[PDB]
Amino acid sequence: GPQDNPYERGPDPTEDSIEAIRGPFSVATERVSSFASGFGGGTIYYPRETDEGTFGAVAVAPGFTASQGSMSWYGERVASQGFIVFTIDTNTRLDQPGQRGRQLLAALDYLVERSDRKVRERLDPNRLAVMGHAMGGGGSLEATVMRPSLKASIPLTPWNLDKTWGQVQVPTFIIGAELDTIAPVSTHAKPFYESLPSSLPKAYMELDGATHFAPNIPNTTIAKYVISWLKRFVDEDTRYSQFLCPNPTDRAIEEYRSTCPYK
Ligand SMILES: CCOC(=O)CCC(=O)O
Ligand SMILES: [Zn+2]
Ligand SMILES: [Zn+2]
Ligand SMILES: [Zn+2]
Ligand SMILES: [Zn+2]
Repeated sequence: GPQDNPYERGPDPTEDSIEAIRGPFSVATERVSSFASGFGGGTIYYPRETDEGTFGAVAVAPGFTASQGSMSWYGERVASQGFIVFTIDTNTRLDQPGQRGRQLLAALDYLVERSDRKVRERLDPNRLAVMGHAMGGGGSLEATVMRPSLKASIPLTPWNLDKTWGQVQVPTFIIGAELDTIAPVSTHAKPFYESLPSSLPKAYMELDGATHFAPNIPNTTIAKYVISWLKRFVDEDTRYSQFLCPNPTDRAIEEYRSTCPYK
């Protein structure tokens, strides 16, 4: 309840509520032409309802390789659970994970500093997160080392040649795709997960039979645990602990690793 946590939003969850295509909040959008010079723009998704309090925010980065598939589906799916979601446009000029990390941070800076007042009136600037696909997932990792005050990080089929992440202090949930040949889990996702501190709240979820572009298509297994991770760490909402610990065992999941329980 709200008494023990002022950041709780929405009714008490179930497996069904985390799997829902839309949560309890209706969602509005705001296009942004540019959030920083050189970095391009994106789309902000925000809950319309203000009567439960302000919300944390997640910036969402795409990958590098050409694909008309996108990150847009995360926008309303996640925002409708009570979050501000800023999907960042593709940018072929940013060809390194560190650049995508800086892009993620610039997007968050914009949200906090000078986004439309409708968004800022709904925003808790102290509770921010990053998520990204592929090189953008590498960027999520990079962003957390650059900004350890972030509340959560979700690298989706992440790609990064830097394999060492022992300095990450932000709760990190890595999603891998079994059949990924672009960011293979054996040399990307798994070494990232294993290098994160043993005392970090962390998880690794691998999707059975999934290709590299699985995160670009609506996927309930991804969504339900992304939602649960953001709830648990951006909102400190322990009502969502039930879905994260003990480890998920959904049929769609190849393997799950975690540092449960999350104190
Ligand atoms: C979507 C795949 O593209 C990436 O973001 C990672 C792999 C690459 O940089 O070629
Ligand atoms: Zn409570
Ligand atoms: Zn490193
Ligand atoms: Zn499998
Ligand atoms: Zn369950």
